[PDB]
Amino acid sequence: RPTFASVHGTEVHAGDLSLDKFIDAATLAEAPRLPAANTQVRTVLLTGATGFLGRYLALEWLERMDLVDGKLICLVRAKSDTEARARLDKTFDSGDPELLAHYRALAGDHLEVLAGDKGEADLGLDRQTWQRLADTVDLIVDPAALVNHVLPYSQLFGPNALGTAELLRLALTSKIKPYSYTSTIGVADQIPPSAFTEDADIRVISATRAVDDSYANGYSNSKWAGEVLLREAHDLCGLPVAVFRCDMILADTTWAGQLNVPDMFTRMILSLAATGIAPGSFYELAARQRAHYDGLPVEFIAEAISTLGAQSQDGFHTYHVMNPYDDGIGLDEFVDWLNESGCPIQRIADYGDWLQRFETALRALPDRQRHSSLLPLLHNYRQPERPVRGSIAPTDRFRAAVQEAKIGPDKDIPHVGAPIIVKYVSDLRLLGLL
Ligand SMILES: NC(=O)c1ccc[n+]([C@@H]2O[C@H](COP(=O)([O-])OP(=O)(O)OC[C@H]3O[C@@H](n4cnc5c(N)ncnc54)[C@H](OP(=O)(O)O)[C@@H]3O)[C@@H](O)[C@H]2O)c1
Repeated sequence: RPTFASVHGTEVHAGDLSLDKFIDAATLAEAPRLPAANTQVRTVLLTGATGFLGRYLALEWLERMDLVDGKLICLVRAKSDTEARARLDKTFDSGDPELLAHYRALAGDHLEVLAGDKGEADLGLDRQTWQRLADTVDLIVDPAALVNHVLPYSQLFGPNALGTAELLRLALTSKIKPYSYTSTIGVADQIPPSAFTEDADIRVISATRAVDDSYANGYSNSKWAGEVLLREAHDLCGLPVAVFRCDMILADTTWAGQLNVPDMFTRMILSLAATGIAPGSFYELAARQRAHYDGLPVEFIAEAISTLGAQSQDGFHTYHVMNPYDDGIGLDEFVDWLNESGCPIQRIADYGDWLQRFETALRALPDRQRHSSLLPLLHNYRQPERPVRGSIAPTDRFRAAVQEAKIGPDKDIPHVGAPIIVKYVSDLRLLGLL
């Protein structure tokens, strides 16, 4: 198997990630001469459907396949196909009867679940099944990743970089398949701000990257590696690619009991509500300064990835799925909205004093809350954040495409509002965390 050592073995280079380190010579020689998959999509392969974004993508693609009597195939980690299907059923059994009925209605005719693993040869599938996917899949939608902001690139390489290369083997066999990929705004950690754009080739703007133990270094490197591999594949055979670099993915209001419990935003809301104390400001003071939180609700993101993804046109397109507005809606407003919805929060004016008292209050929480709180991430809040008026990244290509496709209720990128924050509270209560 390809490994971090065989490919990269303190700094890594985009040039390290040639497809010949992952895929056999014959597959690569043949890829330029293969036909494209049919542009009328009737079979979709979705990874990560048990994940937070992935389950919303599963709903999108079940709905889209219902219109054309098609099939959604979900790759799910499990010891058997039976267990895999049970895991995905359980994902949609969250205390919302309408969600469960909607999923069950669509899944009966349009869902296949396969046990497998992106990091394994042939995605962990037997040769007959793998060949069937190679022959039939019209689109790959790939949000699956090990999302962990502490592990090194050496440990995330398997699921996130090699995993991309394994899906590319499938995309480059029998017929060339469009590939929709989720990356992260975090790749910008090592890129000059003026060069970090939707138009750029990631190999040009991020040719060399450092490997170290800083926050999310490994994860952001691993997501960069996927983008680089996709660029290599596009050079070889022109496969359509859509890369969606996402900001923080927020919970959304349609379905009850659907939260990304381990993510840092959920941990923050739970921690504020449970301790009842917030800082005067989460941001550097001037007075409290105008600030913007760069997050988008998941139903919007799933719809945009689906509508604007690689099946929708030819070429290689990168989109910054970010919230660009200078709207003054930041973390301090979220505290105010928590307070206004019956989750009382007292402000401690001095940030340092707040942080010390907050740590003490977190340790006093009962186990279930404490384990899902900000306690393990407090190190990241040692200094207040510098406020930004909009996003750190440009969004012109994404915003134009969202407007042109008339996506969502705003026919535009949405703003965050109080109902999003209130949904965190009502879901945390439903899940027994408040
Ligand atoms: N959430 C965010 O704020 C955020 C921000 C920027 C980018 N993103 C990107 O958005 C995508 C989805 O994020 P998420 O928050 O939905 O993550 P998540 O909830 O942790 O879901 C991860 C999914 O990937 C699957 N997976 C992990 N390793 C795998 C492997 N070796 N083989 C097959 N499947 C594997 C997981 O399966 P199990 O259920 O078996 O673990 C799960 O279904 C990721 O690509 C992430 O980098 C997310």
